[PDB]
Amino acid sequence: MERYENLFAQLNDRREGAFVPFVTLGDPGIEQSLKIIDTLIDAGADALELGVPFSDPLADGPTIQNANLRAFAAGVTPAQCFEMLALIREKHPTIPIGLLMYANLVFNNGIDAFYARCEQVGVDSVLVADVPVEESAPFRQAALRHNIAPIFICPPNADDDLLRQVASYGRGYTYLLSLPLHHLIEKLKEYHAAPALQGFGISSPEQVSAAVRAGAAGAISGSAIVKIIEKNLASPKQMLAELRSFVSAMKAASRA
Amino acid sequence: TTLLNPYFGEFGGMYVPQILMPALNQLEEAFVSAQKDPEFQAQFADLLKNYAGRPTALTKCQNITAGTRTTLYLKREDLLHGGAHKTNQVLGQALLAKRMGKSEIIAETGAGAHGVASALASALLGLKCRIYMGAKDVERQSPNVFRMRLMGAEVIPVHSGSATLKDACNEALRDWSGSYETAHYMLGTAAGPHPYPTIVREFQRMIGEETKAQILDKEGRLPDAVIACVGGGSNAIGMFADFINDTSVGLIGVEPGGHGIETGEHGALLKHGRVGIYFGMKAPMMQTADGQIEESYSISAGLDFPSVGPQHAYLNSIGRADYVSITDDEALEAFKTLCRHEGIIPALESSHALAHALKMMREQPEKEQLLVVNLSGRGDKDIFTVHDILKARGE
Ligand SMILES: *Cc1c(COP(=O)(O)O)cnc(C)c1O
Ligand SMILES: [Cl-]
Ligand SMILES: [Cl-]
Ligand SMILES: [Cl-]
Ligand SMILES: [Cl-]
Ligand SMILES: [Cl-]
Ligand SMILES: [Cl-]
Ligand SMILES: [Cl-]
Ligand SMILES: [Cs+]
Ligand SMILES: [Cs+]
Repeated sequence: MERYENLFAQLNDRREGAFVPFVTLGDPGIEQSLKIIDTLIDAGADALELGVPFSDPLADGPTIQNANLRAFAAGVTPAQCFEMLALIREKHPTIPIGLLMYANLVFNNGIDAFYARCEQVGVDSVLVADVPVEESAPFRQAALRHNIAPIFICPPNADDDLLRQVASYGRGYTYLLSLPLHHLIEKLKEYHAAPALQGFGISSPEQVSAAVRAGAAGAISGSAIVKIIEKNLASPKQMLAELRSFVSAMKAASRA
Repeated sequence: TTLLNPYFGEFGGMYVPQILMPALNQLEEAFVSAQKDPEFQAQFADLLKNYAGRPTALTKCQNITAGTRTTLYLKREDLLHGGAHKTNQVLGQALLAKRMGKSEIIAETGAGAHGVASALASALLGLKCRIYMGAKDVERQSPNVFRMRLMGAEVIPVHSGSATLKDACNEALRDWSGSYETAHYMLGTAAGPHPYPTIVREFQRMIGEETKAQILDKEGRLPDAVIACVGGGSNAIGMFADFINDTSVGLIGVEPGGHGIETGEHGALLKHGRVGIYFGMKAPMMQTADGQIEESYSISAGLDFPSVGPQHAYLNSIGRADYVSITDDEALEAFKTLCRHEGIIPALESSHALAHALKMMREQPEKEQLLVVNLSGRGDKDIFTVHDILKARGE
């Protein structure tokens, strides 16, 4: 499919940025995670980033570590996540769905078979957190054979060589983690990279507008959503209320 | 791009978030540079000799082989400062840190041995050292935690995941990804992302270099086999490296069989663990059917690592080295045997290597063979563990 390409062309026509929340699939359990995600979409998420619980998430901070722990406590498995993903795609035909994965869960039962399963359930992109571009070839190849965008992180400590490779090899969007912000954004455009989403510290509306003003296509809230989950474990009702309120505010901040 | 090959055949690599690549590239460049620098080599040699006590003895153990055609020597890394072989490479990695202008050290530890080695090297060379250790290990390893604190290291309990070594390994990398401009990550075994398997091998390889010169002097020929226990792989690769091109010399690695391969409670990953990608590398892992990383098990804390260094996986795959396992009971017997017959108390880790050598001898007592066991450490630390088993078993 071309879900990201379509999304970005539509947002551009509306002079709007993308707002993209991250959650862990299955946190705090399957039924509640499904409602959480539907709430995110109803409240105006333009795309999703979705994590699959992994034992050793070595790229993630405490909030996400704790989300994984909550999903394992609930017995959530990758197979059950893939069941969830098929259901989510079936409810929502055009929203781009991106996974955040660790390499072992992709390599475990074969790289090709992993991406084939992504294609079957209707995922659009995969970011493998612990695969640098230097090691990415077999993941990118399998991704593209199955119509999945391989997503690469452009770190604060990026250099020009890395900008060129990330521009060349990534598809869908480029994951920015903040040579000033405006230089990175400009150079990525110069090298015809996938549109940049700012993923560093996006926890309030002002950061969403800042990201768009700097020339990024949008922003990814890496952990703020999960924090709202964490905060409201004991009242799933209010959890949903607070999620809707936050996402709506954040999406509003992306509008022309 | 790297200066050196990050792979041993299909095994190894640099599977870390993009943010950490410049740290690994920096480290590799500094290592390559150091290896060509006579001044660095002279400083490392001076610490090895005058601080750690190198060369270590090569002891001929006559009582334990009496009435067989096995001649057995022990390479006595148990006599190194700190009482395990780990000291050699932490001194080299400390010197690399200083070479790179770093003034802080991060290290992971499970059993505590590497945390104590890192702390002593740091205190000597004036580096501020912080050690990540899973909460469950902290509780289990009071004596080593206290040694670390006496040497002025900060010990940071890790409460994420399973609260054990792999979790402390994750936290050390999280920290380094933010701090690498000022801090060096002092990885504790011949595993992890490149360049750490290469560095750790080269900063351990004096073990086999010495062994070779000492056996030539004493016996006038090379050993038939060198035998070493295998956690992550450092003491074994240190013994093996200088013998790799001596094709007549057997290289035998001994992994922990725990309660027995068939019980699933072990750390023998070369034959029994499926290849995965984790800890920054492609290597056999202890893991669930769906790819979650799991805990290994051994009577011996130091061998309880749920993977194995990639150069061992490679040496196995090409059949240059052979790997076996020894169970908790076997290792306990070998521990008792060496205490009583040679007056040396071996680390339970090292007792796995000795146990395999004893089986080589006992199974074929009229086979002529000249064996060296790498006695990677001393077993003072294991006397309470051994005590509790014996009393429970009614001994
Ligand atoms: C740390 C340790 C080991 C196991 O680690 P390797 O990296 O495989 O050498 C074995 N023996 C002793 C005494 C140790 O301290
Ligand atoms: Cl639920
Ligand atoms: Cl798709
Ligand atoms: Cl104590
Ligand atoms: Cl830094
Ligand atoms: Cl002589
Ligand atoms: Cl098994
Ligand atoms: Cl297997
Ligand atoms: Cs003998
Ligand atoms: Cs092992």
